[PDB]
Amino acid sequence: GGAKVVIEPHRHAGVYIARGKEDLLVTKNMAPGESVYGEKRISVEEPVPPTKVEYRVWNPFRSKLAAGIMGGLDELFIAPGKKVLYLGAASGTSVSHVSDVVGPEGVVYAVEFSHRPGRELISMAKKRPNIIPIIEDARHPQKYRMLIGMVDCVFADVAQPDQARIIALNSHMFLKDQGGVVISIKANCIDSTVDAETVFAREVQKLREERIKPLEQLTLEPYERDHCIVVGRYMRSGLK
Amino acid sequence: DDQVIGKARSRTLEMRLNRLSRVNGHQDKINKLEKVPMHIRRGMIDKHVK
Amino acid sequence: DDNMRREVQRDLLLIKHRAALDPKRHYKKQRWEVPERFAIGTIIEDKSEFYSSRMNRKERKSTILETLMGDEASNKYFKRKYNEIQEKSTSGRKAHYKKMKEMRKKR
Amino acid sequence: TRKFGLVKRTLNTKKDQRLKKNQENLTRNIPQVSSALFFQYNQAIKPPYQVLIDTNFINFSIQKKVDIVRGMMDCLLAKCNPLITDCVMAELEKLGPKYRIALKLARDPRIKRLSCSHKGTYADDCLVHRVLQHKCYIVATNDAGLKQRIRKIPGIPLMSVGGHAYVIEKLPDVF
Amino acid sequence: IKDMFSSAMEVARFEGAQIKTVSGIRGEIKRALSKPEGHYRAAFEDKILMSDIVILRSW
Amino acid sequence: VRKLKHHEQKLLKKVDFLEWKQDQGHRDTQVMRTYHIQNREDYHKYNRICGDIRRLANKLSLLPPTDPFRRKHEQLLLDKLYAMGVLTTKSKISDLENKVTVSAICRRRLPVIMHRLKMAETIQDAVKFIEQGHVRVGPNLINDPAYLVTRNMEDYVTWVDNSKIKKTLLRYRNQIDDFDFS
Amino acid sequence: AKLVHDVQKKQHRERSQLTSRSRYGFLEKHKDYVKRAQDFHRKQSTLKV
Amino acid sequence: SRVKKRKKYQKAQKKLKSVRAVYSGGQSGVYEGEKTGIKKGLTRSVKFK
Amino acid sequence: GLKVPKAVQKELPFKSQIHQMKPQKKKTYMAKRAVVLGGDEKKARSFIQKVLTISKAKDSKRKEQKASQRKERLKKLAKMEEEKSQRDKEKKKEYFAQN
Amino acid sequence: GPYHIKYAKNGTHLLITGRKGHVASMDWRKGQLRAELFLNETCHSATYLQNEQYFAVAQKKYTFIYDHEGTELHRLKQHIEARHLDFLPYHYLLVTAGETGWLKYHDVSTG
Ligand SMILES: [Zn+2]
Repeated sequence: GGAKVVIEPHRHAGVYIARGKEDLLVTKNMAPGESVYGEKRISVEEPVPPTKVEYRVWNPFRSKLAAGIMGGLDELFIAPGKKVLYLGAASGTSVSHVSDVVGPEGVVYAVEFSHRPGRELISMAKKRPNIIPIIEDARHPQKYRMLIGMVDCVFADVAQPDQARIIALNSHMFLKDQGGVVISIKANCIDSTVDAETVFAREVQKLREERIKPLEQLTLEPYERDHCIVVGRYMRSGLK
Repeated sequence: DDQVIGKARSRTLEMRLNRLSRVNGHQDKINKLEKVPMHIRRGMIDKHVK
Repeated sequence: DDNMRREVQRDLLLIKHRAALDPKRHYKKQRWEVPERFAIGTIIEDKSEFYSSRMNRKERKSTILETLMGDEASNKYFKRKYNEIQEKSTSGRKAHYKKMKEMRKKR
Repeated sequence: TRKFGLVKRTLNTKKDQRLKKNQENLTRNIPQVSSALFFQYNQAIKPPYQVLIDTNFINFSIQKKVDIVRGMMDCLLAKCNPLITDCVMAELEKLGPKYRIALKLARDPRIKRLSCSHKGTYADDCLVHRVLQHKCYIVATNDAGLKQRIRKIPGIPLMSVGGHAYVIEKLPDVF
Repeated sequence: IKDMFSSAMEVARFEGAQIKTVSGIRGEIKRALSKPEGHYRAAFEDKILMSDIVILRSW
Repeated sequence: VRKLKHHEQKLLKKVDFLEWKQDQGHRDTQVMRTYHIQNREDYHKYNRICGDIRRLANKLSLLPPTDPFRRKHEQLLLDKLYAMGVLTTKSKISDLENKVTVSAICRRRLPVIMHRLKMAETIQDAVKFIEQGHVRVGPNLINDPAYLVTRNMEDYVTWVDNSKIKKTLLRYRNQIDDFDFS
Repeated sequence: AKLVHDVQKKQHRERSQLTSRSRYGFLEKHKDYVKRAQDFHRKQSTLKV
Repeated sequence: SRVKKRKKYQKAQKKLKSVRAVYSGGQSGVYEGEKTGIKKGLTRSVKFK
Repeated sequence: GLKVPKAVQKELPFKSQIHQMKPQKKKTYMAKRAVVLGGDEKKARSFIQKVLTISKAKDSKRKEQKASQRKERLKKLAKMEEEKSQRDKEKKKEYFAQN
Repeated sequence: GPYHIKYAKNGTHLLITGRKGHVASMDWRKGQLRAELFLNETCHSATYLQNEQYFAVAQKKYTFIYDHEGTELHRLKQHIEARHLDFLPYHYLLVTAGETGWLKYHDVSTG
């Protein structure tokens, strides 16, 4: 609460670990001096005098992507110079963390369909200039095909049963070849009549039917029951 | 034997050792062929069959 | 630089030997050599929620070592555990040997 | 003012990277055991089951005169969805024109079919990989080697033609 | 070895007998010493200590 | 030389500008790198003698197995090569084909003897020292690296007196007696 | 323990030094002697080397 | 017979926390931290084929 | 400790010589010069020493307990492998006796 | 000794051989030499192969083949006494003749 930690770079570029007696997943802060959803911050004094730059604690119980990172994903494609198309930017909770992982030289297109989350997205994208908020339905990528061009990773935190079609449409429009496709699958929101392994197997089969080769899946179990992140790459020719 | 001079002696002893070792030794390990390339071993076989 | 590593060189030892600071904490087995690039930072608990994680102005310190030294339960545990490790480590070495010899000699 | 122990410079086969055998100039990965599993129970699978078939299971079904979906249904007493992967189908087609009956019994609209994405038609590799990835599958097989692989990986029920009907082993709720 | 015998006649009666310490170090009594009476010289497997007791198991 | 593409590497497979089949895997180069051999033709000058030993050993094993001519000459050649030091054991006659080897004749050279006698820290140091003229066998100074040291003649490999190396080892243990110059 | 009683595989307790012979402390028994002897033997082995 | 299966199921579901990672119920209070460590080298995710 | 005699250790090879450094009897200038800090610094030194010896003794306890674990796992594992190999060498003789 | 001269097939590199031992491959029109090796037996002739990157020298008896910087790549156990070497560049053949009455064509690519 007023304690001191040591910041250390993670394996993943752009994200850090603060070691204390409990260690924290941590990102750099793109808009220093305020918190976005009430997370705690770490202010280092890096060395004209030294400047107080600061860092934000990524909460795995309020972020599926942070639950995936600290469960252990072999490769995120969200990287410090990239372009990420966030689908289902339900508020600015995880989009802020993706935004400042991606950095000032990279772009996050935050697509959301509801309007009060869109108002909060625009007021957050003021102080984070590398966020392009797009208030539109992701089920029709042509309605915003003019605003986005050639993303490097898609992240999908939509919670709809037509998820794989939404992911496939947005990837075929805006993702480049051998780009990243990170999916957060929620079993109960896809369908609850079958079990979680059946719906994860069906969603992975749908991805490879829409030619996205899955590299890796992770259940992210201590933070969410019956969730998954599937990390794939957009192969576009030859999953074989 | 005690009167058999060179190449007869080497091939005679080798034939005896092959015939003794073909009982208990494995059939994929007793008679190892000399490594000859394909296009000259096949020509060797064709001229020998001729 | 080494000039700053010679100032944070003690709490990096505390983070390296985390596993024997509290007898109930029991971390997962990593090694954690000192990373090549690091930064020492202070947690800002904001002005939204009070009294739960709040370490007040009167007890904020400047290292992890001063907090661990100000903890009085940890001082009890470290002194007790060190005395029992000490009397295990000097169990039969040299004071025992010469008091055995003096036991032989006294009669 | 020369140097001592002067040698002729030759190439070093141990060192020179211009030749081919010297062209060879960490993050661990321990995959977690599945949250579908208890110790060896596989608490998550529930009817309607889905069963991956392979070629000798189909051949033994036709040799023992068992229907596929009806044999599965009266084996498990549940509603089954049988799945022919494209590699099992490739293997049945490669079996030749002796096995036409087996091929056009595998061509059945009641038997759904998956789409494997790899090179080659090794159905045992494909079935083993896609079952140890997901643990939501019953494997119906009669290969001795595939039966040993599947019953060594945990939480995977195994079905097999035995006698005049199908049997199931590692599914702990059959009655 | 000091006191399991009272006389050199007794040790002479018992020469060559196998003894052992309580550590299981086997040994043998060899000859009675002359001036201290029941004291004798024994040879052991290796160096016994001053905190040991030798034992002649008889019946 | 440019890391051929797939169609090129498929179309010209036997192309190799460094390793040929007449090279025999560059083993002259390999063992002359191991034992630090100056001139290029010492490997092949030793290979001729290994071929002499193995040619005689073949032609001598092709005699009948019990006659005293074969047994006498096999034992006599075995004794001669063990005494010279090329062979390390005079027991079995398969050493006369298997264990007779340019590396064995090269391990008997003077710097390798030196390095095994701990008289120099490496074979290149031993080469430098006997080129600089520090090492005598018997009384007489030996000046060239290729000198082959038999088993009875390795008892007399020492340094010359008035050697700076002899002086510094004696003065390291401060056993230097300056009466006999070192 | 297939055909053994638990009243049969009891615990035999070990004896102490005699109180008359008490200034030479701790009558040592076979585990103490083997701890002595193998230490002596490894030190003699490295001395011989 | 009932208390034995009560106490070998408690043992089993304490062993299950070792093999998997069990969903305990979410975030209890304030997010304190990981409380046990973060490994940046280990990736515990199932790779495909 | 192993007390190698001086007559042996003066006649040892150069690689095998025993680096035994003598104690210092003179109050040298760098030792009489060098400053140590007090109060909070000496209790910091005491604290860091206590923490480091508790960590080292905990690690030694853990690795000794793992040694005691894995020797008995080795024992039961070798028993199970011996039973397995006995079963294999009788099943092979069954197979060949039938064929 | 007297220097046998040789130019590369475009005139960029020069390869000289002394009779005594001195073989130097060089870029004669810059001031860049890339091999100066003193092979103390009597060399007779040399030639480039397909480049300045490999050259073959005819030594006391055996023909040797050296890379761009002068490390020995090959000692040819045939080509017993060469006095004349010439490369055939469209056929990749090193042709060798000399004191023996024999003419030897050696494929440089396969070996
Ligand atoms: Zn397949």
